[PDB]
Amino acid sequence: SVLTQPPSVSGAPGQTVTISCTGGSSNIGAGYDVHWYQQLPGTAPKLLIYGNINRPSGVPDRFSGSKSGTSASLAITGLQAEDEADYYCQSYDRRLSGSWVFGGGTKLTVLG
Amino acid sequence: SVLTQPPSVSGAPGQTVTISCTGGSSNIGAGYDVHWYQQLPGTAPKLLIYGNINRPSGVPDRFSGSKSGTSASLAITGLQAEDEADYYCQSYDRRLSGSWVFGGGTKLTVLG
Amino acid sequence: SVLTQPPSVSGAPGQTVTISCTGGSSNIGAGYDVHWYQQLPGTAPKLLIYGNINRPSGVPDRFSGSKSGTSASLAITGLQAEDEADYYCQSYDRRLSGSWVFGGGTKLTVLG
Amino acid sequence: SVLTQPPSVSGAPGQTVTISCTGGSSNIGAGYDVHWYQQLPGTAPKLLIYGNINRPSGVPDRFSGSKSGTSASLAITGLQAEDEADYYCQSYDRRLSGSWVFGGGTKLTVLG
Amino acid sequence: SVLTQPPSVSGAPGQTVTISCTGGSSNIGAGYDVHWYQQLPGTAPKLLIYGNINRPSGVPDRFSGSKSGTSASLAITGLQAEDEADYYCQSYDRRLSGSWVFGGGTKLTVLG
Amino acid sequence: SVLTQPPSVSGAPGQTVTISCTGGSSNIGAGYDVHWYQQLPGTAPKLLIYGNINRPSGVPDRFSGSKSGTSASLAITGLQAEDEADYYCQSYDRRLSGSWVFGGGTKLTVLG
Amino acid sequence: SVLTQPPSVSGAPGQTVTISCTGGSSNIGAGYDVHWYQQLPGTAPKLLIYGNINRPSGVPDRFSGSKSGTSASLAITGLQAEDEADYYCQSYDRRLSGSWVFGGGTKLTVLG
Amino acid sequence: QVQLVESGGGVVPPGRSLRLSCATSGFTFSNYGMHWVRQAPGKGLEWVAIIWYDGSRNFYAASVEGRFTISRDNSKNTLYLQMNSLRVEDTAVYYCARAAYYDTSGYGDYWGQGTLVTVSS
Amino acid sequence: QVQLVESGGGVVPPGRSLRLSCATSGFTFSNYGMHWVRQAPGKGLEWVAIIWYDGSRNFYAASVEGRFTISRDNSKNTLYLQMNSLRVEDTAVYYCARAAYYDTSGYGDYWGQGTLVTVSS
Amino acid sequence: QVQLVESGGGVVPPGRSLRLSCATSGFTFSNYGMHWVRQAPGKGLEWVAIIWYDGSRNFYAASVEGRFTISRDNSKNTLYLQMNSLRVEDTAVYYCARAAYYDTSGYGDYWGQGTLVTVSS
Amino acid sequence: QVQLVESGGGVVPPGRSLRLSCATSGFTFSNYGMHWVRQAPGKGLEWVAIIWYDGSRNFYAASVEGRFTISRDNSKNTLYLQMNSLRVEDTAVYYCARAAYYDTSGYGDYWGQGTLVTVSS
Amino acid sequence: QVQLVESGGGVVPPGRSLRLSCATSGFTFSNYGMHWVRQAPGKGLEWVAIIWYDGSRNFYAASVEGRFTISRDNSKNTLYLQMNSLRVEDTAVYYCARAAYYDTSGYGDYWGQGTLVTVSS
Amino acid sequence: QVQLVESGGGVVPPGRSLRLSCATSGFTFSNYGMHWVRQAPGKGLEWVAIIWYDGSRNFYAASVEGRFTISRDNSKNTLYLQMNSLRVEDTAVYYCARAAYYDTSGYGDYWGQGTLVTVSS
Amino acid sequence: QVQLVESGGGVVPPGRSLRLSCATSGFTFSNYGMHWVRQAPGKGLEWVAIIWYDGSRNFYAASVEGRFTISRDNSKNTLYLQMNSLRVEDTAVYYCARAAYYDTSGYGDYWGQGTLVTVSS
Amino acid sequence: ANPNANPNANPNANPNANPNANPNANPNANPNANPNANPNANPNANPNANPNANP
Repeated sequence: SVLTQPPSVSGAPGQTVTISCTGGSSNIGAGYDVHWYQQLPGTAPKLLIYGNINRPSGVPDRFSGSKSGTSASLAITGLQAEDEADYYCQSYDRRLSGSWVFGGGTKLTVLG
Repeated sequence: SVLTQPPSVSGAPGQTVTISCTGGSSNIGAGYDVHWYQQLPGTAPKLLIYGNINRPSGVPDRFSGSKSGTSASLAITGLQAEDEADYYCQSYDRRLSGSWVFGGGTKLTVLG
Repeated sequence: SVLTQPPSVSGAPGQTVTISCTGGSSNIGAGYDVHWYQQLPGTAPKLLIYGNINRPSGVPDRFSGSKSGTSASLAITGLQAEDEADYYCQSYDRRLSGSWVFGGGTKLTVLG
Repeated sequence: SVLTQPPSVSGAPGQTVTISCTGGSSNIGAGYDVHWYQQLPGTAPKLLIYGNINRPSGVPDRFSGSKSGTSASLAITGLQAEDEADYYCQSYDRRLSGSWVFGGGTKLTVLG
Repeated sequence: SVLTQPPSVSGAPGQTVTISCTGGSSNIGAGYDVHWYQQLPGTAPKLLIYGNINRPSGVPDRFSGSKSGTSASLAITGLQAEDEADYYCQSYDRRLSGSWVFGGGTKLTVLG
Repeated sequence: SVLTQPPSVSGAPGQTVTISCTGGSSNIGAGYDVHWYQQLPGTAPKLLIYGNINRPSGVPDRFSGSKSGTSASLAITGLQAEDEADYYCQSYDRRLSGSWVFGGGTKLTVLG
Repeated sequence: SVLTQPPSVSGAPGQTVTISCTGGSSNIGAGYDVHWYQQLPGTAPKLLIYGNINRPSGVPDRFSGSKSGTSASLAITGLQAEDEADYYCQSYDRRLSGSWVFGGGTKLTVLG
Repeated sequence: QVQLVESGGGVVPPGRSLRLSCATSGFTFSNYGMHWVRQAPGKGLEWVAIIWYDGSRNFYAASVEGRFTISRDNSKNTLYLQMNSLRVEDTAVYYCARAAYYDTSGYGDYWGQGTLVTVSS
Repeated sequence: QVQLVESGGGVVPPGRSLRLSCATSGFTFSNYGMHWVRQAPGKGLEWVAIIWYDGSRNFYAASVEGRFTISRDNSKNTLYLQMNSLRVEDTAVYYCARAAYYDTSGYGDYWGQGTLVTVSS
Repeated sequence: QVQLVESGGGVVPPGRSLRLSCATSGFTFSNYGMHWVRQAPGKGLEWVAIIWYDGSRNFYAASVEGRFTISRDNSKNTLYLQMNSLRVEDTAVYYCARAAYYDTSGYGDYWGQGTLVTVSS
Repeated sequence: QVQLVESGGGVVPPGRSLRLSCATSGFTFSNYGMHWVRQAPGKGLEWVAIIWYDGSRNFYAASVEGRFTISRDNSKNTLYLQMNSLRVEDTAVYYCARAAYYDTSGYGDYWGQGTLVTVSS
Repeated sequence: QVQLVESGGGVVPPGRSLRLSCATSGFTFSNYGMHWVRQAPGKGLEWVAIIWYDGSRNFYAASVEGRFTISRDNSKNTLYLQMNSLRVEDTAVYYCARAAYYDTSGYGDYWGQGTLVTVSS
Repeated sequence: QVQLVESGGGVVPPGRSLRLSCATSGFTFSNYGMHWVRQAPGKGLEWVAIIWYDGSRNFYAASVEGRFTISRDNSKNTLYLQMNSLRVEDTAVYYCARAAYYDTSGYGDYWGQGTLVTVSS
Repeated sequence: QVQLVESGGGVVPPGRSLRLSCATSGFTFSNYGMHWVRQAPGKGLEWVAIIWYDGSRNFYAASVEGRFTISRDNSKNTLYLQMNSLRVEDTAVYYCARAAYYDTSGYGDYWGQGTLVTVSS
Repeated sequence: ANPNANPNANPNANPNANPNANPNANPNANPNANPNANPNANPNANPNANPNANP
């Protein structure tokens, strides 16, 4: 895990939370794109954000992302009961021989 | 039964239905012609389409077909009550020692 | 009528007109020869060209012909009053059980 | 519509107008060529400019175009009444899986 | 003529002259070979240089050629009386659908 | 012996053993099929797998195999007392003038 | 003689000699095989090495060869009195219309 | 003169198939790749599919991949487009175009007349 | 629709081989590269291998190189993973993903369902 | 010695056909492709058409495609050019040239004498 | 044991023809192509001609094409080389070799004894 | 596991050539570049040569440039070092290493066993 | 050993062109840039031109820019200097030197023999 | 020798755009930056814009920033100036000059012929 | 790098290809060919023949 994420983030329904994915001069600070994935408790990962700003068709407007310098962030506005999942950031690290590098993963708990 | 056909199809009077015959790279995808035969419930089969586009004099203009890649399809438009019969697809398979190979057989039932 | 010939062509006396017979990949495009016959209105057809280039002694040197691919042509130069006759193209078809196949036929008219 | 265009441009006869097609760093800023098409109201599109400067035989000298940076422009000098048509810019976007990407399309109305 | 040649070049007998052939980034600058032909006033062209450096058996050692960058040159040393002929440079243009593209044609006259 | 095989492998009854056949870029890596033969100690060889995945009627479902790249292998599950036999892999090598090339032969010993 | 060979090489009995065969980017640098022949003073050539590493049955283990880049060399160890012969390299050149192209021919002198 | 003539349009209920064709004359069909381009009524142009000159390679837009199928028959100079599981969003005018390539991008150098495919219920 | 279905899992003792598969439908298989990704129970995702669209180039993770082999069969639309010399730490759920490339980095738009491989004694 | 002889030229009014031929001797005809090159009176050289050694491929110049047809007969060692719908721009001298290929481009090693085709009314 | 026995040489003044032969034994003649190679006195080896197993394809060296004719008789297991209009440069020792093909290039595994043709005035 | 094993060493008199090899296993050979490093007896290490993963670029030390040649063959997973005109100063133990790159400088993560080359008379 | 051999000199009247060349051996030519330096008879050294290793960047002295052109072909290890519109003060001996760079300035480590180019009438 | 030729002038009503070009010859265009300098009739000189050799950097005067655009094409040796929303105050003679730098300030070594732009109603 | 197929390539035939027969082909008979009777041919094989006594 060359990318670092907080182990958990929580919030009551209705407000906005942020998931950070800090990197270094070799992966995020080297100009490589950052993508985000969502994994519900019993299913496979689903693409959430690509190109640091774009989202696929199925993803609603609540999720948005941005990056600056060597760090990236995921903003989730208006928490719902269905947003409880693990969120992974993915990039490319120049110091390795792998196509992708994943973050630690942040578990989002909605305080119902 | 290297050629795959649906066991049963149905269509209301006057609608358009299609009978498909699925082969492989050795029989249909290798460039061999597909031929279609129609058999009444009580008599011998009768030639319906030869050469993937051509029909005899007896066959009405309603019956038409074509082939593409590793699949073939027989199109029947303006379904009639007398169209209830078993439809077979025939080609030649390269990997066997037989002149003809037949399909599973499709039963057409008109929802009168 | 597997071979196609124009219904009628016309030209001035002494000029050159082209009579074409367009076949398919099974009769002319398959490498089989094309033979031309000139039928007078009041007698039986007479052999005109055989072997796609060869003519009998009776046929004058004005008549000539050649073939390429799936098509053949009859080239007539110096149109005369006695050239008014029906011309047929003949070849062999692989897809049938007939020794010869005859085209529609071309009626040649000289603007005397 | 990765390439954005003005929705409408108008001008008086005899003067010069400009239609612009600006993109991003992945399609026009990446070095790929820009081509222009003209669609008269009731027919199919016709090629106008290819290679950012070249025009076919039928296109008159009035039309011309060039590109610089991440923008491409079409210059029409001396408008006529028959220049009323939709103009589309076409290029290739590196971020998709398609051969062509089209612009929105600009309708030119000549103030006769 | 995508290849540009000077319309005429002259020199005194016994001296050295050079015929140039300038192309673009699609024909000569893309790495394709340049061949030279010599046509006397009343005869068909004769191959002079192929592969940008090589010559046939009949061609004497006086003619020589080379290429570099976007241009190619044909060098003639020791002009004689019989070298009055048209010289053409031929290459392949990536932007067309043709096997060969020729130059304009340079007429060489020795001041005899 | 263009095809290379391990001289002997073994496994206890009821377990899964895997017999491999290693070739080159001329026989297996060129796209030619691999066929397997089984020879009991006192009888002639018997066809086991043809077409790299297909099996005859008499061969049980226990035997299976596939190829990948320059290697193919025969997977046997559920070892039995009668599986004591010699196993040969066969293909066609492009480099010689013979129809078949055989391997060394792998002996399977059932650890009873 | 497209392939270049040194006209002569010598060595003392029991030492190693290396015969070279250097070509261009069209024959050896284009990925084609190199084959070696041996010709005694009064007999026809005999095949020595084929496929750049292989040798026939009659050839002893002393002769060996390889190829790398544009150069292919024949390595001979343990010189004998019977090793005095002309050694040719043979390959295929893409730029002509012949199956084989030979080398100049080296003579091996054993300093007996 | 390059001529591209299309056929096979009409009105089709959503959920079933339709097959278009583009008969060709005036050039060597087997030397060129072909495109399909569609234009919804009142909208702009959208690229649909391409096929190589030998049919070895096919590319599709993201919105039609898995449903449409482009094929050719070099012996009859005909281009086909098999459209399966048709939706209402697929109602447009379809054009067959002849492929051309300049330096770093491709264009369409002769176009067909166009055919109208209507999907409605 | 893009469909990726995987199989070939199960229970295998450490030290011997196992082969996975990922059958595809709904898109042109020969146009795309593919990935393998695994997730240890209770842990995060880990990239494993990639294969090019034509199969020319293969890349592996440092912890699986020399043991795992990735291959594809374009005539059957199937992606394989040949896993050799299995160890205890290779126990995870394996996914097949379809490769996509945006500007300077790649991602996976479509994923499989996943298959569980347990190495135990 | 290689000897290419042309014939079939002459004076023809615009709008109708003319068929040339280039009979060859002194080499194996079926191993080589052939070209047609035309030179307008007082102008440069212009490539017209090519045909493969087996006749499988044909290429034409943009100004002559659809009207000209190139064909060969390997049993008579004769090359043909069928020219239809002649225009006044087609008046020139036609040469048949034997094909050759060096590294990345092809040339013509032996040429015919040439024949004159004129179109006027 | 493969045997290639040759004959037909001798002294011929320039300007007329000579025919060689290469009788074969010990192998299936009709399954293999054959070559001709020459060596001028004191010179290297020069490839001359090749013929296919069925006789369909013939290839000649540029310096001999149009004058030499290679043919075979599959029923007598014999190979011919018909040389016409001999030049002084054609004096050499002529060999027949059996064809072979390894990966991307061919060689000759079995050679004949050789026959010598002298042409001089 | 990564295994690099060399051979081809021995004793050679000065002024002539010798060839080394380094056979590989346990990783994809065509994805990596390779180095050569030597160590004179009782001395430190010295960098000799490098080759790119595709073999497009080669770099040599100043003391060995023009005499040594590095090459690779991706089909047999082997690396070569052709030594020509060896000098007495060339006696050392030669290692083959696998190339790695971190930020701005490279290193060798996996080394071979070493082979001894002695130049003496 | 680095060898730099120049050729192509002689006597030429003013107003016309001449082409020099510098053949190389003993080092990897495609890894180094080159220089041209000339010395008028009885005068000092003067820098003329430099070409990059790939030929991407060219630089010329102010007194020769627009008239001289430097070029290289890495496949034959040859360096060229095309001199156009030769003037009287262009008479000098020309050297080809191998480029080198230390910290903030470049030098030449290996030089050629040099050829005399004389411009007079 | 350095030649700068300008074209594209004329009379244009205010509120719209006109394009200028400065073709270059006699030097390597990609090695130098360029300038635009204008002179209204009867006034002095005014600096307009500068562009770097690679086009990465652009500068404009305060009175023309946001309305003018400077660009170059290194493959055609031609400099451009796109002036949008021309006003009456823009009437002047425009010069293209080659950039030069001495120690701490820049100067223009060579100037073009100049072109006149007239903006009036 | 991009692992997918490139859709921005030339989809047309290449006229700059060698138009001549290849001398570097295998001149020997193919031992890997179907040795069986091919149960796919015209079974009514009386298509066309000389009806006279002599050819």
